[PDB]
Amino acid sequence: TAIFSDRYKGQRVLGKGSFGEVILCKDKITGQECAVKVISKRQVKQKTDKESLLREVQLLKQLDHPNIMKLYEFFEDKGYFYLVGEVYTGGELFDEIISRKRFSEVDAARIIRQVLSGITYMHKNKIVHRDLKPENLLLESKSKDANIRIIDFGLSTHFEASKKMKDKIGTAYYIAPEVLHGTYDEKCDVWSTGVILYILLSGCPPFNGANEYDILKKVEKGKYTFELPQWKKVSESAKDLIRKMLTYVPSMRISARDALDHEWIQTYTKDVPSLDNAILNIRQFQGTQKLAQAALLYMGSKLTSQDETKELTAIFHKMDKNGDGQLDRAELIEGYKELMRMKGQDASMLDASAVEHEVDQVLDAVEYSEFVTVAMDRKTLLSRERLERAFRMFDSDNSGKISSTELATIFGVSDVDSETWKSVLSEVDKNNDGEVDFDEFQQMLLKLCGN
Ligand SMILES: CC(C)(C)n1nc(Sc2cccc(Cl)c2)c2c(N)ncnc21
Repeated sequence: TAIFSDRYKGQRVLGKGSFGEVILCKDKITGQECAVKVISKRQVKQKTDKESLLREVQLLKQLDHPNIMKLYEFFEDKGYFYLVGEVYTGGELFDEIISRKRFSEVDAARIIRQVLSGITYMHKNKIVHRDLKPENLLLESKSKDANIRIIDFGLSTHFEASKKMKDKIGTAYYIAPEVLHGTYDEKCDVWSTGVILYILLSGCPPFNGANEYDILKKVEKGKYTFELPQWKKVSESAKDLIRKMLTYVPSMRISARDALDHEWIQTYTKDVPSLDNAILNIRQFQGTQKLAQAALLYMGSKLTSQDETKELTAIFHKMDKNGDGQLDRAELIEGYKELMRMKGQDASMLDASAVEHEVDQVLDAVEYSEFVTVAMDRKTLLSRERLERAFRMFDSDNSGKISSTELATIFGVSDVDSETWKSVLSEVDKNNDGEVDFDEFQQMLLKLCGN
């Protein structure tokens, strides 16, 4: 048994992924930068025993492929699992596709050839992804010709999926029908890739709906069509591959290996017009998915900040002996560390030295009542500006407003009941204009999480 904090130190928060938060860490001797996924044992349950998890981790470390994330180390303590691996800076595949001006079948074929090359390799080693989606397709670096890296391969076998809607955004579109009923094998990853290929060439999911349960209903039935006008500009071989990848019965569905030898992958990687209607639809889709996620994370961060404000105020009130409302530096460190000992250690706060630094950063700006307000506003600082940034990206015409039809789509992806947000809208919008600005939209989210 080795300790994580003795080998690695936290540098900055990279983001939130499946089963936990991702941190940019650095080796205290060699100085090698690494991405670390911190899985909380309280929030995430184990689907397998300790000996099964250690055997797969050991295998996953020895595996190597240019389109699969490299895992380096694994650590464990009383309340956490630390998966240490290679860090990628190119960002998510779909976030890059919306920034580029043109996109065609040659670009889509080059993307899916890499995804299949990685999936084929991991299938030969008896490892299944299960939760493959665009969010799990990161680009290795900030370049035009950057390789794709599939992340979280094999973690679904050992960790239970979250039931919280903030952790289930954009999952129902790509999940295979057999995974919903229980009997599934490695062919579920081909379906998930088939769905991604369908969106790359049209910009609309094949199985869609006004809410999570409606999307799963269409997926379970397994029916889709190429009746949208944008499919006329796409080739017949691209559609044939999608037909074979989105076959309902997994035994009849094409394998990852045979999908590489398909005429479409062989012809478009070894005329081709730009798919302009597809890029505009991927841009709208990505913006809608990111605003829905930012809304749920904003509502979540606000709720945790209220709980932590009252808990941190109760800790400092007990420590205040004379009752003057003031405390020393060393006292404030003991109280802030006590919050992590009671309400679970923070992802950014890797050790006691990280807490001492965070307390000093609050004291530079900032009376313990004033210290709580600043310390807790810095926790939400990322989620508040991410919501505003996501609202500005969603509002592509820069009108400053979001229509009622757009709210229904946003709240639909966030799985907020139709009658609940329409009732909350009436509490702020009393003139019924059928549209809201950012402040009004933020006020709706605050009312939805008890404010
Ligand atoms: C985009 C996001 C912040 C979510 N992210 N996700 C990953 S997944 C990962 C990161 C660390 C450990 C394991 Cl098991 C998987 C990851 C990584 N490698 N490098 C940079 N960022 C990463």
